[PDB]
Amino acid sequence: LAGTITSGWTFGAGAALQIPFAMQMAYRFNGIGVTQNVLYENQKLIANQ
Amino acid sequence: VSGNCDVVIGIVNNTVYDPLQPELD
Amino acid sequence: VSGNCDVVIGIVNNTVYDPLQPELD
Ligand SMILES: *[C@@H]1O[C@H](CO)[C@@H](O)[C@H](O)[C@H]1NC(C)=O
Repeated sequence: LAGTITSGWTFGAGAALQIPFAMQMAYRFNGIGVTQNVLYENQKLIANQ
Repeated sequence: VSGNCDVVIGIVNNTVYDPLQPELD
Repeated sequence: VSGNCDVVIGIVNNTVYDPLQPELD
């Protein structure tokens, strides 16, 4: 859990790399077909949910 | 360039290179 | 763009505005 929140998916495939969580969500959103802009703009709302 | 500069929590004022405009001129 | 208009089925008309032309003019 600690690795996932801080390093995203980097720890699984190699030495862990630190990335901001907000940024990690943007990357993850990209994977599902939703653009990065939606996450930052709705970051307050997404966090609440 | 989607969005306006009030909705992001983390931001910086770095200048965009904007390479395309000079060529058009 | 991908070739002639006629081959595609369900194609609808109207404008496809492009940024470069305005600056040039
Ligand atoms: C945390 O990050 C935000 C941007 O997301 C920034 O505005 C703020 O200054 C930072 N605060 C600390 C304590 O790092």
